[PDB]
Amino acid sequence: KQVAGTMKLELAQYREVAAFAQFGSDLDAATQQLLSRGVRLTELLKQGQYSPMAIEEQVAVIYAGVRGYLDKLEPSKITKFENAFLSHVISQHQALLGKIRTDGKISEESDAKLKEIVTNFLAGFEA
Amino acid sequence: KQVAGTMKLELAQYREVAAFAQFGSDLDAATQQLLSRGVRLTELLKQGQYSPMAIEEQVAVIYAGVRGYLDKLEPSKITKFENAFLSHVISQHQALLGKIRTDGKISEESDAKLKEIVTNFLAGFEA
Amino acid sequence: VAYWRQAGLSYIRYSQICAKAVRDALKTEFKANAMKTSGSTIKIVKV
Amino acid sequence: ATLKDITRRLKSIKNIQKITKSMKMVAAAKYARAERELKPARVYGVGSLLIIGVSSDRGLCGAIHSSVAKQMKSEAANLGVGDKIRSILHRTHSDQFLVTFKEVGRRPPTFGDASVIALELSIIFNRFRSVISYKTIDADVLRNYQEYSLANIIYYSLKE
Amino acid sequence: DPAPATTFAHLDATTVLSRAIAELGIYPAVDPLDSTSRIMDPNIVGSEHYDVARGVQKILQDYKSLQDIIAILGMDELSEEDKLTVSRARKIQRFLSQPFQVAEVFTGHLGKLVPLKETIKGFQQILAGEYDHLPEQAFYMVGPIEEAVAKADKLAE
Amino acid sequence: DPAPATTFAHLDATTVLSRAIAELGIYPAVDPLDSTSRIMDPNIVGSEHYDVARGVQKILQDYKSLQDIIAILGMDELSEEDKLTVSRARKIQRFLSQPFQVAEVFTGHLGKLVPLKETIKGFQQILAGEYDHLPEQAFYMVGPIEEAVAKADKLA
Amino acid sequence: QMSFTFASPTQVFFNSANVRQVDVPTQTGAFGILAAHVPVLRPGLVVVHAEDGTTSKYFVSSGSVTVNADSSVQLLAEEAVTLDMLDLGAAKANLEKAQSELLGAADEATRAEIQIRIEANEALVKAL
Ligand SMILES: [Cl-]
Ligand code: NA
Repeated sequence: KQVAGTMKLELAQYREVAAFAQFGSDLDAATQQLLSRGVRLTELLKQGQYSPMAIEEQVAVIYAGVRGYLDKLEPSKITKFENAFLSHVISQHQALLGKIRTDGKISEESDAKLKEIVTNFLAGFEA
Repeated sequence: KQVAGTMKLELAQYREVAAFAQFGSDLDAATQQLLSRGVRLTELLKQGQYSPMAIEEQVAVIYAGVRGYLDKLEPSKITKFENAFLSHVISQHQALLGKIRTDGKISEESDAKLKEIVTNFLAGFEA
Repeated sequence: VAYWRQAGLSYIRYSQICAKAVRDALKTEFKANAMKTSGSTIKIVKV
Repeated sequence: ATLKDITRRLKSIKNIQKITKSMKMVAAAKYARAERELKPARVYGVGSLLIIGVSSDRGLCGAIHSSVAKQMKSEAANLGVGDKIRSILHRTHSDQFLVTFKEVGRRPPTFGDASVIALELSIIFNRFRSVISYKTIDADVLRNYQEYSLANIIYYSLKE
Repeated sequence: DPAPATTFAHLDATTVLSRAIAELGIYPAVDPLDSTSRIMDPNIVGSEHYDVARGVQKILQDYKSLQDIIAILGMDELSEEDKLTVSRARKIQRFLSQPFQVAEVFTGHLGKLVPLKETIKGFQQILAGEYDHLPEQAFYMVGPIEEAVAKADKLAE
Repeated sequence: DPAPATTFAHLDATTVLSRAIAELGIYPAVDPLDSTSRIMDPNIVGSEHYDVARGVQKILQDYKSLQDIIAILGMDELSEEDKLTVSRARKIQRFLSQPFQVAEVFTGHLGKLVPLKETIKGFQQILAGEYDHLPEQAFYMVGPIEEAVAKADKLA
Repeated sequence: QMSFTFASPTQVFFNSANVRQVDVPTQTGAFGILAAHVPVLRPGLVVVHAEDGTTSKYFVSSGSVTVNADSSVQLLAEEAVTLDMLDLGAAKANLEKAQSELLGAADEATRAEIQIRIEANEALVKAL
């Protein structure tokens, strides 16, 4: 509910605005941000089959997109980011994923841990 | 019958050209005359509900469009222009409407008399 | 070097002022060219 | 699929057929006065004889804008006049700009347009062929001969 | 369809919803160029109300015709008068949207009730061009016109 | 239509032909975006196969979405990014064509039977952009990707 | 003889025509370009001595003039006009407005813009 609270409506407006400005005209910073955000949220919601994800692992990967860490990266590398990010949190941070599974929420402690993890992870990917 | 035949022809000249009214800009004076005049005449066809007019009141309003006294007026302000103009010519110039109904046309005397009432009201209204 | 230079102005500026002086001094009839030509249609943009 | 959908498509494309018909008519009008001012400026330009690209603001004219944009990145990778020059070629070479220009192509391009370009301190342009086709001594005396002839080469690329 | 077609005549006011509008996130997905009422008259609801309601319908109806033309031929072919009415129309579409209290579980936004006085003033100002400087998405999914101004500053960072 | 519509369910692979594709000269006139198989699976066919298949269907579907704009104005009015996908997609569409042994009388060309290794490899090279410089009709009615290079050299 | 050319952005006057001599102004003096001559303009008169009798008179504001090894010339002018289409009364009034705006303005860049216009208009009244 936290990470995908206003995601359903925002993605509907993204497809409206993206389809509207197909022509290569100049636009303000607020609408190009919506396009920049909406493209990379769509790449997160891509998913293969015969491997369904647990609620906490879904919450982890949606965090990166919705809180804005993916915005500067290229659209084509978002699926690569997600796989590397998901396998990393499965490896080391089982306490954090476990704490979201036990509680059923993102605490301000867990928010601060994810904030530290994704920012340091992003700097590695961008280089 | 005098003003209707003239108006009908000019609207036909407009309706062909009107599809590229907005998409034109660098248009010649032939089509710009038809596009300007046609938008003016269309706005004179607009009318309020529950206020049906006498024939002498209609022909005066159409005549203003046909002889082209409203050609430089802003197209958006024609419906409001007409509503005040109608109240003015009914209130003050009650004898003038008697001439059009008696004579069965807009005579040379009425032409000149109505010409003064439009051009002065036009400069006063648009300010 | 030059009175028009030193301050900073180049020959293309010298040419634009001289050419405008000729078009400004005409006998009406031939200004149809001078109104069409010599326009400032270009807009300056920079980042 | 639906009748309501197909009636909407006919409604729009009917207007576009008339608008496209109008725009070739306006293009033919500008083509007339562009051709009649060509041969006076052509002998002037040929008699006269940093990457600059020349086209216009207005689109809907085939690959006039993209042709000059393709040869700029060619000259840039080895080693702009028009709003469509920016929209296409800018974000890729955003740190390689001196100046960019707007409001061109609509009106006839004058000599005063070439001066304003030169004042702000090879050249790429589309040379005309036919209705269908196109194709992409003192020390200080030479100083002023350079700057005026520079405005003539920029003016030659504008009229072509 | 015979069922809804027959129902119209039995009604004093009609609120027609569209899948086309809901598809774009615009909730409530009311068609502004299809919903009607008997009381929409300058003698009943006043001329200031009436003239704004028709102004909203005009700018939306004029925009509806353009949409299909400017999808192919591009935005830059429009007049400066047209692309003014295009930008205003798109903001007006978004300011017609509203987060309901009963729909809080779908939107993710707090429910808002907008009084009639602040509704009319909101669409008055957008028609006149008082928020042409402000961006597009600030009008989407907010209660009164004041929230658009506040949300516009939030979208700066 | 109820007859074909019901038949889909009773099948493991569907080769859907097209008149639109047939009129443009592409034979066999298969729709690459309307034909499916239940073994199109990276576990069955291998991950290299699957990626090259879905990559071809992506660039074909991207080209299909532009067809309203290309029909009116043309290929020249698109952006440089959009024209590059169109040029590859059209080269793919023609490389999807092939001369059949049973249809030698109709075509004129000698019949070809391309092995699975060179089928993947050919479309894999085209997606990467190793033949953006080559023309379109060089890929039309050829067996392996080698014949597309050989046909292009004779033209120049 | 000489392959003489003389044109402007708007109009063209001559194009490889057989002319005897063409006097043209410059920044330093005024060269008379005869057919025999060795390998920057100023506001002044361009006198064109034709092959037979008559001598027409033009005016040129600014630009450049070229003299090649072979007998060929191309005089380039931004605004070239004849004495038939030049007003004297306005040229005096323009010279007053320029000298007016000189005695007042103090900016170092602007005085150049005024003093060029004074020179250009003073060259017109010399002819007119
Ligand atoms: Cl009211
Ligand atoms: Na095949």
